[PDB]
Amino acid sequence: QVQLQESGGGLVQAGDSLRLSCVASGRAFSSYGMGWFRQAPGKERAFVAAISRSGGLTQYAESLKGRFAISRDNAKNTVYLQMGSLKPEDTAVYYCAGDLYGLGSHMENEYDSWGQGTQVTVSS
Amino acid sequence: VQLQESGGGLVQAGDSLRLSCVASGRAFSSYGMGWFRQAPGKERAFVAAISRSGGLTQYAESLKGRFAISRDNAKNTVYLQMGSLKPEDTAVYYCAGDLYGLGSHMENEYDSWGQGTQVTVSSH
Amino acid sequence: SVNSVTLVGVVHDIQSGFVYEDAVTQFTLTTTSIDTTHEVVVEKDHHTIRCFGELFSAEVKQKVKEGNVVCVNGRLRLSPQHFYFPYIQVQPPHGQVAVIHGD
Amino acid sequence: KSVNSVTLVGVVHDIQSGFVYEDAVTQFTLTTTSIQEVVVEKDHHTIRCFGELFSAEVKQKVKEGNVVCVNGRLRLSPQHFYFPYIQVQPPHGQVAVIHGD
Repeated sequence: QVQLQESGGGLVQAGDSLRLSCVASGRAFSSYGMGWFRQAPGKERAFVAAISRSGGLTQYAESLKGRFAISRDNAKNTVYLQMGSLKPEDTAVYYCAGDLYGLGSHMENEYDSWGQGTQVTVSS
Repeated sequence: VQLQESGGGLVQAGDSLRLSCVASGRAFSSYGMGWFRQAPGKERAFVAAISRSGGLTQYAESLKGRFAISRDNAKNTVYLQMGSLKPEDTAVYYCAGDLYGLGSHMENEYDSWGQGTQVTVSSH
Repeated sequence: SVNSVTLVGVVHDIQSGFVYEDAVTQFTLTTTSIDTTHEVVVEKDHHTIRCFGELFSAEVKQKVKEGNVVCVNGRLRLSPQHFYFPYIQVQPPHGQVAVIHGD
Repeated sequence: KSVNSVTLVGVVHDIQSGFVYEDAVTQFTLTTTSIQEVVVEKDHHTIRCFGELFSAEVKQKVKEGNVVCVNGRLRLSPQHFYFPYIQVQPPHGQVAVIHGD
Protein backbone atom coordinates (compact mmCIF):
# COMPACT_ATOMS: atom_id res chain seq x y z
CA GLN A 1 0.00 0.00 0.00
CA VAL A 2 1.21 3.48 -0.97
CA GLN A 3 -0.27 6.90 -0.16
CA LEU A 4 -1.59 8.82 -3.18
CA GLN A 5 -2.73 12.45 -3.40
CA GLU A 6 -4.73 13.89 -6.30
CA SER A 7 -4.67 17.60 -7.11
CA GLY A 8 -5.57 20.11 -9.81
CA GLY A 9 -9.35 19.72 -9.50
CA GLY A 10 -11.84 22.57 -9.63
CA LEU A 11 -14.48 24.67 -11.38
CA VAL A 12 -14.26 24.61 -15.14
CA GLN A 13 -16.08 25.78 -18.25
CA ALA A 14 -17.10 23.41 -21.03
CA GLY A 15 -14.58 23.19 -23.89
CA ASP A 16 -11.85 23.84 -21.32
CA SER A 17 -8.81 21.74 -20.52
CA LEU A 18 -7.59 20.59 -17.16
CA ARG A 19 -4.52 18.68 -16.03
CA LEU A 20 -4.64 16.54 -12.89
CA SER A 21 -1.68 15.24 -10.89
CA CYS A 22 -1.22 12.40 -8.47
CA VAL A 23 1.81 12.22 -6.19
CA ALA A 24 3.04 8.98 -4.67
CA SER A 25 4.56 8.82 -1.22
CA GLY A 26 8.06 7.55 -0.69
CA ARG A 27 9.73 4.86 -2.75
CA ALA A 28 8.48 2.12 -5.07
CA PHE A 29 6.49 4.46 -7.36
CA SER A 30 8.69 3.57 -10.32
CA SER A 31 7.58 -0.04 -9.84
CA TYR A 32 3.92 0.86 -9.80
CA GLY A 33 1.39 0.73 -12.57
CA MET A 34 -0.97 3.69 -12.17
CA GLY A 35 -4.62 4.39 -13.00
CA TRP A 36 -7.39 7.01 -13.02
CA PHE A 37 -11.09 6.39 -12.28
CA ARG A 38 -14.00 8.79 -11.83
CA GLN A 39 -17.40 8.75 -10.14
CA ALA A 40 -20.33 10.76 -11.45
CA PRO A 41 -23.65 11.45 -9.62
CA GLY A 42 -26.03 8.52 -9.91
CA LYS A 43 -23.29 6.30 -11.31
CA GLU A 44 -20.65 3.80 -10.18
CA ARG A 45 -16.96 4.64 -10.27
CA ALA A 46 -15.70 3.97 -13.80
CA PHE A 47 -12.31 3.26 -15.36
CA VAL A 48 -10.63 6.21 -17.13
CA ALA A 49 -6.97 5.45 -17.90
CA ALA A 50 -3.93 3.49 -16.83
CA ILE A 51 -0.25 3.26 -17.57
CA SER A 52 2.27 0.46 -17.10
CA ARG A 53 5.53 0.88 -15.17
CA SER A 54 7.63 1.31 -18.30
CA GLY A 55 5.50 3.07 -19.35
CA GLY A 56 4.81 2.26 -23.00
CA LEU A 57 1.59 0.40 -22.33
CA THR A 58 -1.27 2.79 -21.73
CA GLN A 59 -4.93 1.80 -21.36
CA TYR A 60 -8.07 3.79 -22.05
CA ALA A 61 -11.84 3.79 -21.80
CA GLU A 62 -13.12 3.91 -25.40
CA SER A 63 -15.40 6.90 -24.82
CA LEU A 64 -12.34 8.88 -23.56
CA LYS A 65 -9.43 8.22 -25.90
CA GLY A 66 -8.79 11.32 -27.99
CA ARG A 67 -9.77 13.66 -25.20
CA PHE A 68 -7.79 12.35 -22.22
CA ALA A 69 -4.16 11.32 -21.92
CA ILE A 70 -2.25 9.72 -19.07
CA SER A 71 1.46 10.22 -18.37
CA ARG A 72 3.99 9.90 -15.58
CA ASP A 73 7.19 11.50 -14.31
CA ASN A 74 9.05 9.23 -11.92
CA ALA A 75 11.48 12.05 -11.15
CA LYS A 76 8.51 13.60 -9.38
CA ASN A 77 6.64 10.47 -8.34
CA THR A 78 3.70 11.97 -10.24
CA VAL A 79 1.07 10.65 -12.62
CA TYR A 80 -1.02 13.12 -14.64
CA LEU A 81 -4.36 13.22 -16.40
CA GLN A 82 -4.74 15.77 -19.16
CA MET A 83 -8.33 16.49 -20.08
CA GLY A 84 -9.47 18.21 -23.23
CA SER A 85 -12.69 19.64 -24.62
CA LEU A 86 -14.33 19.22 -21.25
CA LYS A 87 -18.04 18.47 -21.08
CA PRO A 88 -20.68 18.47 -18.35
CA GLU A 89 -20.56 14.66 -18.48
CA ASP A 90 -16.99 14.80 -17.26
CA THR A 91 -18.14 16.29 -13.99
CA ALA A 92 -17.11 13.82 -11.29
CA VAL A 93 -14.72 12.87 -8.53
CA TYR A 94 -11.47 11.64 -10.04
CA TYR A 95 -9.26 9.21 -8.12
CA CYS A 96 -5.80 7.83 -8.78
CA ALA A 97 -4.92 4.23 -7.91
CA GLY A 98 -1.75 2.16 -7.80
CA ASP A 99 -1.13 -1.34 -9.08
CA LEU A 100 1.63 -3.25 -7.33
CA TYR A 101 2.09 -5.68 -10.22
CA GLY A 102 3.35 -2.86 -12.45
CA LEU A 103 0.62 -3.07 -15.05
CA GLY A 104 -2.56 -1.14 -14.35
CA SER A 105 -5.93 -2.46 -15.52
CA HIS A 106 -9.52 -1.55 -16.27
CA MET A 107 -10.51 -3.36 -13.10
CA GLU A 108 -11.07 -1.40 -9.89
CA ASN A 109 -10.36 -4.80 -8.36
CA GLU A 110 -6.71 -4.72 -9.21
CA TYR A 111 -5.12 -1.80 -7.36
CA ASP A 112 -3.83 -1.95 -3.79
CA SER A 113 -3.61 1.83 -3.26
CA TRP A 114 -6.17 4.61 -3.67
CA GLY A 115 -6.05 8.39 -3.51
CA GLN A 116 -8.74 10.39 -1.74
CA GLY A 117 -10.07 11.87 -4.97
CA THR A 118 -10.51 15.39 -6.33
CA GLN A 119 -13.65 17.00 -7.77
CA VAL A 120 -14.00 18.36 -11.29
CA THR A 121 -17.04 20.47 -12.02
CA VAL A 122 -17.71 21.33 -15.65
CA SER A 123 -20.31 24.10 -15.75
CA SER A 124 -22.35 23.49 -18.89
CA VAL B 1 -9.17 36.27 -61.76
CA GLN B 2 -9.89 38.46 -58.71
CA LEU B 3 -8.41 37.91 -55.22
CA GLN B 4 -9.18 39.43 -51.81
CA GLU B 5 -7.43 38.90 -48.47
CA SER B 6 -9.51 39.14 -45.28
CA GLY B 7 -8.64 38.81 -41.60
CA GLY B 8 -5.46 40.77 -40.95
CA GLY B 9 -5.15 43.41 -38.23
CA LEU B 10 -3.08 43.14 -35.06
CA VAL B 11 -2.69 40.46 -32.37
CA GLN B 12 -0.67 39.53 -29.26
CA ALA B 13 2.53 37.56 -29.75
CA GLY B 14 1.95 33.89 -28.90
CA ASP B 15 -1.39 33.95 -30.67
CA SER B 16 -2.59 31.94 -33.65
CA LEU B 17 -4.31 33.71 -36.53
CA ARG B 18 -6.27 32.39 -39.50
CA LEU B 19 -6.21 34.28 -42.80
CA SER B 20 -8.50 33.99 -45.81
CA CYS B 21 -8.25 34.68 -49.54
CA VAL B 22 -11.44 34.70 -51.56
CA ALA B 23 -11.41 34.29 -55.33
CA SER B 24 -14.01 35.70 -57.71
CA GLY B 25 -14.89 33.76 -60.84
CA ARG B 26 -15.36 30.01 -61.11
CA ALA B 27 -11.76 29.21 -62.04
CA PHE B 28 -10.51 29.00 -58.45
CA SER B 29 -10.80 25.22 -58.49
CA SER B 30 -8.12 25.21 -61.20
CA TYR B 31 -5.73 27.70 -59.60
CA GLY B 32 -2.64 26.90 -57.61
CA MET B 33 -2.71 29.25 -54.63
CA GLY B 34 0.10 30.83 -52.64
CA TRP B 35 0.80 33.02 -49.65
CA PHE B 36 3.65 35.55 -49.61
CA ARG B 37 4.60 38.20 -47.06
CA GLN B 38 6.46 41.53 -46.72
CA ALA B 39 7.69 43.28 -43.57
CA PRO B 40 8.33 47.05 -43.49
CA GLY B 41 11.34 47.79 -45.67
CA LYS B 42 12.14 44.25 -46.74
CA GLU B 43 11.38 42.15 -49.81
CA ARG B 44 8.24 40.09 -50.27
CA ALA B 45 9.05 36.46 -49.33
CA PHE B 46 7.38 33.08 -49.97
CA VAL B 47 5.42 31.35 -47.19
CA ALA B 48 3.25 28.53 -48.48
CA ALA B 49 1.54 27.16 -51.55
CA ILE B 50 -1.03 24.49 -52.41
CA SER B 51 -1.69 22.88 -55.77
CA ARG B 52 -5.01 22.52 -57.55
CA SER B 53 -5.66 18.96 -56.38
CA GLY B 54 -4.63 20.10 -52.89
CA GLY B 55 -2.32 17.15 -52.29
CA LEU B 56 0.96 18.97 -52.99
CA THR B 57 1.77 21.78 -50.57
CA GLN B 58 5.00 23.76 -50.13
CA TYR B 59 6.67 25.59 -47.26
CA ALA B 60 9.40 28.01 -46.34
CA GLU B 61 11.78 25.93 -44.25
CA SER B 62 11.86 28.11 -41.16
CA LEU B 63 8.22 29.12 -41.43
CA LYS B 64 7.08 25.51 -41.53
CA GLY B 65 5.08 23.54 -38.98
CA ARG B 66 3.84 26.82 -37.52
CA PHE B 67 1.94 27.73 -40.67
CA ALA B 68 -0.60 25.63 -42.55
CA ILE B 69 -2.18 26.20 -45.93
CA SER B 70 -5.46 24.69 -47.11
CA ARG B 71 -8.34 25.25 -49.50
CA ASP B 72 -12.10 24.91 -49.79
CA ASN B 73 -13.07 24.97 -53.46
CA ALA B 74 -16.67 24.97 -52.29
CA LYS B 75 -16.19 28.47 -50.92
CA ASN B 76 -13.67 29.34 -53.63
CA THR B 77 -11.32 30.05 -50.74
CA VAL B 78 -7.75 29.50 -49.61
CA TYR B 79 -6.77 29.77 -45.95
CA LEU B 80 -3.59 30.34 -43.99
CA GLN B 81 -3.39 29.06 -40.43
CA MET B 82 -0.68 30.84 -38.47
CA GLY B 83 0.11 28.91 -35.31
CA SER B 84 2.00 30.77 -32.58
CA LEU B 85 2.85 34.33 -33.61
CA LYS B 86 6.05 36.33 -33.13
CA PRO B 87 7.08 39.98 -33.69
CA GLU B 88 8.93 38.90 -36.85
CA ASP B 89 5.70 37.72 -38.39
CA THR B 90 4.58 41.33 -38.59
CA ALA B 91 4.15 42.16 -42.26
CA VAL B 92 1.67 42.54 -45.11
CA TYR B 93 0.41 39.17 -46.31
CA TYR B 94 -0.49 38.56 -49.95
CA CYS B 95 -2.41 35.76 -51.66
CA ALA B 96 -1.59 34.79 -55.23
CA GLY B 97 -2.96 32.60 -57.98
CA ASP B 98 -1.38 30.17 -60.37
CA LEU B 99 -3.23 29.53 -63.61
CA TYR B 100 -1.09 26.47 -64.22
CA GLY B 101 -2.35 24.96 -60.99
CA LEU B 102 0.84 24.24 -59.06
CA GLY B 103 1.89 27.06 -56.80
CA SER B 104 5.57 27.96 -56.49
CA HIS B 105 8.12 29.51 -54.14
CA MET B 106 8.87 31.92 -56.98
CA GLU B 107 6.33 34.71 -56.96
CA ASN B 108 7.08 35.73 -60.52
CA GLU B 109 5.33 32.50 -61.48
CA TYR B 110 1.92 33.75 -60.27
CA ASP B 111 -0.56 35.44 -62.59
CA SER B 112 -3.01 36.85 -60.01
CA TRP B 113 -2.55 38.82 -56.83
CA GLY B 114 -4.46 40.16 -53.83
CA GLN B 115 -4.62 43.66 -52.38
CA GLY B 116 -2.78 42.21 -49.39
CA THR B 117 -3.78 42.23 -45.72
CA GLN B 118 -2.07 43.72 -42.66
CA VAL B 119 -0.96 41.35 -39.93
CA THR B 120 0.58 43.18 -36.97
CA VAL B 121 2.00 41.19 -34.02
CA SER B 122 2.40 42.72 -30.55
CA SER B 123 5.48 43.12 -28.33
CA HIS B 124 8.83 43.73 -30.08
CA SER C 1 13.83 14.26 -40.47
CA VAL C 2 11.31 12.25 -38.44
CA ASN C 3 9.65 8.87 -38.90
CA SER C 4 6.26 8.51 -37.24
CA VAL C 5 3.47 5.95 -37.48
CA THR C 6 0.03 5.87 -35.82
CA LEU C 7 -2.17 2.79 -36.21
CA VAL C 8 -5.55 1.80 -34.78
CA GLY C 9 -6.71 -1.77 -35.35
CA VAL C 10 -7.13 -5.30 -34.02
CA VAL C 11 -4.57 -7.61 -32.50
CA HIS C 12 -3.77 -11.14 -33.70
CA ASP C 13 -0.78 -13.47 -33.25
CA ILE C 14 0.95 -12.36 -30.10
CA GLN C 15 4.30 -14.00 -29.68
CA SER C 16 7.16 -13.37 -27.27
CA GLY C 17 10.70 -14.35 -28.20
CA PHE C 18 14.05 -12.87 -29.08
CA VAL C 19 15.94 -11.53 -32.08
CA TYR C 20 19.55 -10.47 -31.53
CA GLU C 21 19.54 -11.27 -27.80
CA ASP C 22 16.78 -8.71 -27.09
CA ALA C 23 13.36 -9.48 -25.63
CA VAL C 24 10.50 -8.90 -28.05
CA THR C 25 6.75 -9.36 -28.05
CA GLN C 26 5.38 -9.06 -31.53
CA PHE C 27 1.86 -9.08 -32.93
CA THR C 28 -0.05 -8.47 -36.13
CA LEU C 29 -2.30 -5.43 -36.23
CA THR C 30 -5.18 -5.26 -38.70
CA THR C 31 -6.42 -1.90 -39.90
CA THR C 32 -9.45 -1.20 -42.04
CA SER C 33 -9.99 2.02 -43.92
CA ILE C 34 -13.56 2.57 -45.13
CA ASP C 35 -13.20 4.80 -48.22
CA THR C 36 -14.77 8.26 -47.89
CA THR C 37 -16.78 9.19 -50.99
CA HIS C 38 -20.12 10.99 -51.41
CA GLU C 39 -18.87 3.14 -54.38
CA VAL C 40 -18.40 1.54 -50.94
CA VAL C 41 -14.69 0.58 -51.09
CA VAL C 42 -12.80 -0.96 -48.15
CA GLU C 43 -9.03 -1.47 -47.97
CA LYS C 44 -7.58 -3.64 -45.23
CA ASP C 45 -3.94 -3.90 -44.09
CA HIS C 46 -1.97 -6.14 -41.74
CA HIS C 47 1.08 -4.72 -40.01
CA THR C 48 3.85 -6.26 -37.91
CA ILE C 49 4.13 -4.53 -34.58
CA ARG C 50 7.21 -5.27 -32.53
CA CYS C 51 7.79 -4.14 -28.95
CA PHE C 52 11.33 -3.75 -27.64
CA GLY C 53 12.36 -3.84 -23.99
CA GLU C 54 12.49 -6.45 -21.24
CA LEU C 55 9.90 -4.53 -19.26
CA PHE C 56 7.74 -3.28 -22.13
CA SER C 57 7.84 -6.54 -24.05
CA ALA C 58 6.69 -8.28 -20.86
CA GLU C 59 4.00 -5.74 -20.02
CA VAL C 60 2.70 -6.15 -23.56
CA LYS C 61 2.77 -9.95 -23.52
CA GLN C 62 0.82 -9.98 -20.24
CA LYS C 63 -1.88 -7.37 -20.83
CA VAL C 64 -2.57 -7.39 -24.54
CA LYS C 65 -4.97 -10.10 -25.72
CA GLU C 66 -5.93 -11.56 -29.08
CA GLY C 67 -8.82 -9.54 -30.44
CA ASN C 68 -8.08 -6.40 -28.45
CA VAL C 69 -8.32 -3.12 -30.25
CA VAL C 70 -5.23 -0.97 -29.75
CA CYS C 71 -3.55 2.23 -30.91
CA VAL C 72 0.14 2.10 -31.69
CA ASN C 73 2.79 4.82 -32.04
CA GLY C 74 6.20 3.89 -33.45
CA ARG C 75 8.74 4.03 -36.28
CA LEU C 76 8.19 2.49 -39.66
CA ARG C 77 11.37 0.47 -40.09
CA LEU C 78 12.53 -1.47 -43.15
CA SER C 79 14.46 -4.71 -42.78
CA PRO C 80 16.79 -5.84 -45.59
CA GLN C 81 16.98 -9.14 -43.74
CA HIS C 82 16.38 -6.95 -52.88
CA PHE C 83 13.85 -7.59 -50.09
CA TYR C 84 12.76 -5.23 -47.29
CA PHE C 85 10.47 -6.42 -44.46
CA PRO C 86 8.36 -3.64 -42.90
CA TYR C 87 7.76 -3.75 -39.16
CA ILE C 88 6.82 -1.10 -36.61
CA GLN C 89 9.42 -0.48 -33.94
CA VAL C 90 7.74 0.42 -30.66
CA GLN C 91 9.53 1.23 -27.44
CA PRO C 92 9.11 4.05 -24.90
CA PRO C 93 9.42 6.90 -24.51
CA HIS C 94 9.16 7.25 -28.27
CA GLY C 95 6.43 4.72 -28.94
CA GLN C 96 3.60 3.12 -27.03
CA VAL C 97 0.72 0.67 -27.31
CA ALA C 98 -2.64 1.80 -25.96
CA VAL C 99 -5.41 -0.70 -25.22
CA ILE C 100 -8.87 0.60 -25.99
CA HIS C 101 -11.44 -1.01 -23.73
CA GLY C 102 -14.97 -0.78 -25.09
CA ASP C 103 -17.91 -2.92 -23.90
CA LYS D 1 -8.92 10.71 -36.93
CA SER D 2 -6.89 8.18 -38.95
CA VAL D 3 -6.86 4.39 -38.50
CA ASN D 4 -3.71 4.19 -40.70
CA SER D 5 -1.36 7.16 -40.79
CA VAL D 6 2.31 7.75 -41.52
CA THR D 7 4.48 10.87 -41.34
CA LEU D 8 7.92 10.87 -42.92
CA VAL D 9 10.50 13.58 -43.56
CA GLY D 10 13.51 13.21 -45.80
CA VAL D 11 14.94 13.26 -49.26
CA VAL D 12 13.62 12.46 -52.69
CA HIS D 13 15.34 10.19 -55.17
CA ASP D 14 14.28 8.11 -58.15
CA ILE D 15 11.24 10.03 -59.33
CA GLN D 16 9.32 7.89 -61.81
CA SER D 17 5.96 7.98 -63.60
CA GLY D 18 3.67 5.11 -64.61
CA PHE D 19 0.57 2.98 -64.06
CA VAL D 20 -0.78 0.53 -61.52
CA TYR D 21 -3.94 -1.27 -62.63
CA GLU D 22 -4.38 1.54 -65.17
CA ASP D 23 -4.45 4.02 -62.26
CA ALA D 24 -2.06 6.91 -62.83
CA VAL D 25 0.74 7.41 -60.29
CA THR D 26 4.12 8.98 -59.84
CA GLN D 27 6.49 7.32 -57.42
CA PHE D 28 9.66 8.27 -55.62
CA THR D 29 12.07 7.01 -53.01
CA LEU D 30 12.03 8.86 -49.74
CA THR D 31 14.90 8.33 -47.33
CA THR D 32 14.30 9.00 -43.65
CA THR D 33 17.18 8.97 -41.20
CA SER D 34 16.76 8.37 -37.47
CA ILE D 35 19.63 9.09 -35.08
CA GLN D 36 28.41 4.25 -26.45
CA GLU D 37 25.16 4.49 -28.43
CA VAL D 38 24.61 6.65 -31.55
CA VAL D 39 21.95 4.73 -33.47
CA VAL D 40 22.08 5.98 -37.08
CA GLU D 41 19.40 4.11 -39.07
CA LYS D 42 18.45 4.79 -42.69
CA ASP D 43 15.13 3.70 -44.21
CA HIS D 44 14.39 4.10 -47.94
CA HIS D 45 10.58 4.24 -48.22
CA THR D 46 8.73 3.82 -51.50
CA ILE D 47 6.19 6.59 -51.95
CA ARG D 48 3.28 6.27 -54.36
CA CYS D 49 1.21 9.29 -55.35
CA PHE D 50 -2.21 8.57 -56.88
CA GLY D 51 -4.72 10.76 -58.68
CA GLU D 52 -4.95 12.13 -62.20
CA LEU D 53 -4.19 15.69 -61.14
CA PHE D 54 -2.07 14.80 -58.10
CA SER D 55 0.30 12.44 -59.94
CA ALA D 56 1.25 15.11 -62.48
CA GLU D 57 1.60 17.92 -59.93
CA VAL D 58 4.21 15.85 -58.12
CA LYS D 59 6.11 14.95 -61.27
CA GLN D 60 6.19 18.56 -62.40
CA LYS D 61 7.30 20.10 -59.10
CA VAL D 62 9.05 17.49 -57.03
CA LYS D 63 12.63 16.99 -58.09
CA GLU D 64 15.56 14.70 -57.24
CA GLY D 65 17.12 15.90 -54.01
CA ASN D 66 14.18 17.85 -52.66
CA VAL D 67 13.24 17.55 -49.00
CA VAL D 68 9.60 16.70 -48.40
CA CYS D 69 7.19 15.87 -45.65
CA VAL D 70 5.02 12.95 -46.65
CA ASN D 71 1.74 11.89 -45.11
CA GLY D 72 -0.18 8.76 -46.08
CA ARG D 73 -1.19 5.14 -45.56
CA LEU D 74 1.17 2.24 -45.07
CA ARG D 75 0.20 -0.64 -47.37
CA LEU D 76 1.45 -4.01 -48.56
CA SER D 77 1.22 -5.18 -52.15
CA PRO D 78 2.67 -8.51 -53.41
CA GLN D 79 2.42 -10.22 -56.80
CA HIS D 80 5.25 -14.82 -53.61
CA PHE D 81 6.78 -11.67 -52.09
CA TYR D 82 5.28 -8.65 -50.29
CA PHE D 83 6.03 -5.04 -51.24
CA PRO D 84 5.88 -2.26 -48.59
CA TYR D 85 4.97 1.22 -49.77
CA ILE D 86 3.16 4.42 -48.81
CA GLN D 87 -0.04 5.57 -50.42
CA VAL D 88 -0.44 9.28 -50.94
CA GLN D 89 -3.63 10.65 -52.38
CA PRO D 90 -5.71 13.71 -51.39
CA PRO D 91 -7.50 14.51 -49.20
CA HIS D 92 -5.89 11.93 -46.94
CA GLY D 93 -2.26 12.02 -48.02
CA GLN D 94 0.06 14.93 -48.74
CA VAL D 95 3.46 15.66 -50.20
CA ALA D 96 4.76 18.87 -48.72
CA VAL D 97 7.87 20.37 -50.26
CA ILE D 98 10.18 22.19 -47.87
CA HIS D 99 12.27 25.03 -49.27
CA GLY D 100 15.69 25.87 -47.86
CA ASP D 101 18.15 28.78 -47.82
